[PDB]
Amino acid sequence: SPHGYIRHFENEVRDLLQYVDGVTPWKQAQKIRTYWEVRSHHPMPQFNR
Amino acid sequence: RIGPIGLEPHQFNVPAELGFVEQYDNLQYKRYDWQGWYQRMLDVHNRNVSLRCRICDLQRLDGNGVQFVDMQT
Amino acid sequence: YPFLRRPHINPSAPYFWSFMTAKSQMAFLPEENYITGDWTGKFFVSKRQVYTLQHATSGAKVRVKIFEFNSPSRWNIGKEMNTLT
Amino acid sequence: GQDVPKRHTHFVLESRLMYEKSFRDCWLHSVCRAISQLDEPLSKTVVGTHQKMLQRKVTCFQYNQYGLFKTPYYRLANVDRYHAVQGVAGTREWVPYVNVSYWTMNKMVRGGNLLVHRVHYTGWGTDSHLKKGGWEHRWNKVLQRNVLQYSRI
Amino acid sequence: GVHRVGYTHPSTLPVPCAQRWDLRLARARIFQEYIEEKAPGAWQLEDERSMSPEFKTFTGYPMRDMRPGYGQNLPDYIMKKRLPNNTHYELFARRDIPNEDNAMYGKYLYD
Amino acid sequence: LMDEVEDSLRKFQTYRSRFYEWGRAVKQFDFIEFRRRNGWLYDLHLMK
Amino acid sequence: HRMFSFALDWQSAPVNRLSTDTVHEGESWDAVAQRLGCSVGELKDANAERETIEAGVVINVPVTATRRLTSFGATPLVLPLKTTSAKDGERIRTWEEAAAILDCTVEELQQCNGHAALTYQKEFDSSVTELVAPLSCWTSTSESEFSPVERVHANDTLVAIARRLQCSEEALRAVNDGITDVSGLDFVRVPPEARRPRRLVEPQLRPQAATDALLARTIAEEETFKLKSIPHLPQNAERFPHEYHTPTS
Amino acid sequence: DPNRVGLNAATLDCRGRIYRWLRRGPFFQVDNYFRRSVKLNRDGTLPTDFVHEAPLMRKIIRLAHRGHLKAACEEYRRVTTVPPVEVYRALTACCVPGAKLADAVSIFEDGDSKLFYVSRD
Repeated sequence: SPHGYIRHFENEVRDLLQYVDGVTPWKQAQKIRTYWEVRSHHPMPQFNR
Repeated sequence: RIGPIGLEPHQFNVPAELGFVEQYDNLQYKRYDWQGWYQRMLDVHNRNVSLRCRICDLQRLDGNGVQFVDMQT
Repeated sequence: YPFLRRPHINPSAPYFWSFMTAKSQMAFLPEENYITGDWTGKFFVSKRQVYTLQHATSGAKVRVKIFEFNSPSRWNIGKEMNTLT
Repeated sequence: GQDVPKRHTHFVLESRLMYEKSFRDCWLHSVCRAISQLDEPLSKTVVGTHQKMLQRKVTCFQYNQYGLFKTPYYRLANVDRYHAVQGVAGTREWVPYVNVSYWTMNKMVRGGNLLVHRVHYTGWGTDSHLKKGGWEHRWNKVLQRNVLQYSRI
Repeated sequence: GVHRVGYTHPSTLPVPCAQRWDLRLARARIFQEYIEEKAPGAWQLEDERSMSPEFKTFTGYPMRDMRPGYGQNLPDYIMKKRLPNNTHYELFARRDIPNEDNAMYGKYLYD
Repeated sequence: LMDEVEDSLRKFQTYRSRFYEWGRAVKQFDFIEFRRRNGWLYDLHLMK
Repeated sequence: HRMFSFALDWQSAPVNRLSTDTVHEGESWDAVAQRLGCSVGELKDANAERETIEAGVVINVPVTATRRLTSFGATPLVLPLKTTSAKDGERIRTWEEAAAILDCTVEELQQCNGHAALTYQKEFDSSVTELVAPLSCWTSTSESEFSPVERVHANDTLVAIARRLQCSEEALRAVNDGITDVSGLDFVRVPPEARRPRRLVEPQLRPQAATDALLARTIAEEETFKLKSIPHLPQNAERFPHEYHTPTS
Repeated sequence: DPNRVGLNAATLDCRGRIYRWLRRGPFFQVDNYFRRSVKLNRDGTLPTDFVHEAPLMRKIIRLAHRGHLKAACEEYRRVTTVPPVEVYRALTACCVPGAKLADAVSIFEDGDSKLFYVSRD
């Protein structure tokens, strides 16, 4: 069993990514949007800081 | 000195040191229902193994007659 | 008391998207802006849900712990419920 | 008596269960956050649309976990086990080694249960690193003993 | 000033020799070293409180990185952080009990 | 000789997996209860 | 060497090198040892059971052979579905039928071919023309493993490239048309009798089909929904330098 | 029995169950999940015959017969059930032509005392 940092977990990251791609459909993952995709509906989305 | 010994010309013998820590409790965590996870904590906290080798020990001849570690190596 | 470790945690024009909001726009919306699993209905939503287009478009019920948002507009889109109150 | 009322025992046991849920969920939550919030490509093999689809899928997996422990450790790390007085970590109302409040530490000093040595209240004790640089230098010395003395492999 | 980082293949040199960048790539292959692309060349700041021998808190390793805002949201900080598995928190979770006798046995079993 | 060697091995040998479980209070109190119930069968001083 | 390239790009050390090989049609004891880069007497000592070799027999590679092959070579094995060489004489309409042909399980063909399994059931709807084999059924050849060409330095002679590839000088000129001066060439062909060749890719590097087996549902639903691009930054993001800061800069 | 594959877990309700959870050994989850799972049957045969883990054994034997020791070792890490004796035979026979004695001894000792003596063949 690996211990400590996440760089020592090689097989566990692979099994987690394979399981996440296995159980999750794509028609659910389409609905999650980023912040600018929501902010694009604002009348003034963009300005300099 | 424990360890395997290679007689084939593609097997070099490196005399190396191994440092490790043994720790067992004898005062409070010697025995009770906590003793298992405390001993596991002492073992996983002492999981370090230090493998040391002098480069001068690597500058020997291989099974093929050539030196194992030269200057550029 | 240590720095910014209080357990119990404003209008600004040039710092609108950068004050009490996420640092990057690449990141996704938080967990309260989506339905996790099988729900019987929540009495109120959390304060960290981002007001989206569908909040002002559909407008079924907006209950924030109380607060009733019955005035939909597009100037709230893209911002969490903290600065809207 | 007897030791402490049972509501405080329930509170300390809920704090221990929160610690156990942190040990359960921290690796999974950290891997999900580090995949989902990365803009650089993950590998040569997975690039472009595959990386964005994988990030959206791991974000959908991360949001679907009801009860995932994402709470930081310092929010409820001031729970006392013997008495119900709530202290603040970072101030003098809490001691870190025996993990009790100032009141409980004074009662266990006056009771004689601990083996503690009294030193002058305006000095730095006996630790040469503590007399040298203070709390930050002993902090860095504990860091140097724990991590930085090992050549990583 | 502003320049582009160069690379010369050993087949192009009049005397071939192993470069330092492919040696870095071999070291990253061996030890699984993450190579950050967006690391700027201008920001090479040493922790001079610890690195300098004429300071009071002198420890030969840089104890803190000179980066304002090295927070939890950055994934490279998440990758190189120590996980709290079998740290002192595990001892606190399994030891700090309001009665120690409920940690050495079950009370029904002892009675 | 194999009987004597297995006798001395079960007297002085343990593995790592048993060393994580050999100090549980259940086994210690079962040892105490087994000494209390039938210690007239296994004791150097109770034969007398 | 990106972030999460420690799990998805690289294998653990060491790399598996094949210690078994199969003798081809016209191969002899001097021809297998030339292909494996070993001596002839060293090849016979590892195969002291067999006095002679026939075609298609399993030989044991000696462990000090310098032309050993890695598992799952970089050339994918393709299988046409409309081939009439099966028992029915028409296109394959069964996952177990293609698994019996490719000598694999049903599940290895589903993770490798997700677009054939998710779109159409186990029929098969002939819009799919062919399918790729899973990684466990691939084979590695000595021409695809080692590179068929060698770079030329600025100060190369014919003796230098011969000593570098551990071949003879006349073996190099035979493949390269007897050319002596190598100044006007940026590449030279390597003879197959060169004992020290250059591999094509890194052997510790993972093949892309092994990672695409982890991404079986990624590639399956990508061809169905016809997703070609997802934007990460908006159309006017480069006009505002301080507004858009991803957590990598 | 492909339908009844699965294990139910607890909820840690009362205070004594919390105290038992804080007094558990270093291997309590994996030990109880392993012993609540596959075990020696009533007539004495192995619990090898598993429906859901059947093609993984075929893949392991197919990869250990073609000389791919590392891939067979990698998909040996993914096993949940007790693997058959043919897995150990194919793995050790893959260890023979490379003279890899330590890998073969580890392959034998993995199933020797831990997995109901399946490699004692």
